[PDB]
Amino acid sequence: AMRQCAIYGKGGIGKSTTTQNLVAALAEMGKKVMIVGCDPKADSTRLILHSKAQNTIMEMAAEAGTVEDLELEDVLKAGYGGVKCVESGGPEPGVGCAGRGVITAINFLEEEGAYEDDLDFVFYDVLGDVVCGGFAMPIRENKAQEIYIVCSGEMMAMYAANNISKGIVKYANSGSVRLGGLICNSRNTDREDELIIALANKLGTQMIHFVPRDNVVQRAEIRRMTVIEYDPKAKQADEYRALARKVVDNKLLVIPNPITMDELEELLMEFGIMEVEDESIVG
Amino acid sequence: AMRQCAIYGKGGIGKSTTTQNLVAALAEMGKKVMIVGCDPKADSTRLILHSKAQNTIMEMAAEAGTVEDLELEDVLKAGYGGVKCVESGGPEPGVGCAGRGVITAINFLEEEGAYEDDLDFVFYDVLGDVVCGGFAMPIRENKAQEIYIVCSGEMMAMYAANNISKGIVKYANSGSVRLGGLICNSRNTDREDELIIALANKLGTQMIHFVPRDNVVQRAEIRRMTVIEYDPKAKQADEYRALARKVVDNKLLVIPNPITMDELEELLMEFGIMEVEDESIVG
Ligand SMILES: Nc1ncnc2c1ncn2[C@@H]1O[C@H](COP(=O)(O)OP(=O)(O)O)[C@@H](O)[C@H]1O
Ligand SMILES: Nc1ncnc2c1ncn2[C@@H]1O[C@H](COP(=O)(O)OP(=O)(O)O)[C@@H](O)[C@H]1O
Ligand SMILES: [Mg+2]
Ligand SMILES: [Mg+2]
Repeated sequence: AMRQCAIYGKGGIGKSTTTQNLVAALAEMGKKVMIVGCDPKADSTRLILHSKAQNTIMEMAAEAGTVEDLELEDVLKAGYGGVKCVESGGPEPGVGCAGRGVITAINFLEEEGAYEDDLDFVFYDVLGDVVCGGFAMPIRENKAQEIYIVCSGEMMAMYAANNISKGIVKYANSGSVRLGGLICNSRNTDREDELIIALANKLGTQMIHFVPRDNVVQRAEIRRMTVIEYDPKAKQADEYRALARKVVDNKLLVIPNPITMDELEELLMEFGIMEVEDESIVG
Repeated sequence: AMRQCAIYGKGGIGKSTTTQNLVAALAEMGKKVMIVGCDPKADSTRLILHSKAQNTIMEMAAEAGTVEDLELEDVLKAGYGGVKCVESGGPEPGVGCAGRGVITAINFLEEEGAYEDDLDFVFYDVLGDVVCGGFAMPIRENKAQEIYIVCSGEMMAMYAANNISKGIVKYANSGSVRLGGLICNSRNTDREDELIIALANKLGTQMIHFVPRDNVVQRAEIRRMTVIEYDPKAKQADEYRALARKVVDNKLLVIPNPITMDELEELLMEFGIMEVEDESIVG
């Protein structure tokens, strides 16, 4: 058995930091994991590979001739803890469809035997600002059974969580794609944990973890590492281990109940997210 | 003559707040303006209309039968300062292409005579996390000659600015689409103004204005108003008037020079954006 998981969320919310650190914690436990980058930014594997980024399937297929000229052992690279890494890539801005590379990448990995019996987890790191084309494919074509949405007390982050949830509902007649949880990636905003717990309850899921805002992330990433590798004794390393334990143990996988913009606005007004005038901890 | 402008930028960066306040300032001067919402969130006109939002062309076409059953006087509503407002809308998450509504909306407005001789400005408020489908259309089909990109010292915001700039370059053989400027929507981060000035210089443009982070925006928006209407004597009202004056007077419209991710990373490292540990003004 393997668990196919996808990390969705708006741009800049912390999908790649969260996914690579969660996966580093799973590898540290002895789990075998593959990360599939499904974001055109294509830096979803750099902290596992100690790299600038990784050459994408779209880029390499173009150099080799066709995608059928590529070998698995060429798009798939191992880094920290033997975690296997691949990047979809996508077309340059203003050309075709930004998500087209995800379709090509996932089909290539399936055909070429990437999904080896002894993988415990696969994580897709997926752009979530639009739910269409290749970005919808993991949900529409039943590739990721467990969706975890990284969000914050930001209206845009919660709107994106609600939109991804609407996509999961749309495809619930087919396949087994479910919402597994919200991950609150802290803005250092007051009552933000309570806000995302409230949003998770309205959607019918849970807040699986509150990830603190910790500068050790910046210090680790300047050195192209996860916090797990950079400073395994950091408080933030234990935060990612807590997230990893709760993902491993999670059994709540639901068809979510998307909410209205009225409900989103009421949540923000309720937890005083818009009336606050400073961070919880200053500094 | 009329100036067709588009406001691009990543999700949550401040496109709709900035556009509606800039446009309110233009109306306050005596300019005739239309806002065209090109973001599926479809709340790009609510502060002009004193409204929850506005019913979208996609929604109304479906109720009327075809888009040819709609009349202009039905998708186009006037609010503060006689500013005319329309929302494209888009398909629900997981259905078709998130940008399809923008194509339908702009073609409808052109056919039905929305672009009246005495308009001074049109502003398209465009989702910028992906540069494809309807979101690329204002650039690909030469609808918005002046692109202004709202950004911040956030890597994701600067990456999005660079991607939009790559889209403008791609279509420079045709039409007259140009980069007009960066608008820095402040995160209250130290040396952020210097960072976006540096990015603008690398791209060959300018930072047309630094918009401060001011809670008066939240107080105005809870009352469904621009700061211009809510408190015309606010410091932030004068900030939007300054932006509006510089847009009116702007003559620098360039084919930008997109930069490498190495250059983006070097900018952030140079201005100490990643090593900072608190906001410029605490509180
Ligand atoms: N918990 C955190 N603490 C500190 N910085 C964080 C945290 N999570 C993410 N970041 C930073 O936020 C930025 C965006 O995160 P990233 O994972 O790249 O977002 P996404 O992949 O969703 O676009 C990066 O600079 C990253 O280091
Ligand atoms: N300069 C600012 N000062 C304070 N709050 C701001 C400012 N600019 C934007 N905001 C707030 O940030 C949020 C996102 O802005 P918005 O314009 O809706 O983003 P976008 O349209 O790019 O998704 C809103 O709550 C808005 O009030
Ligand atoms: Mg990422
Ligand atoms: Mg908006």
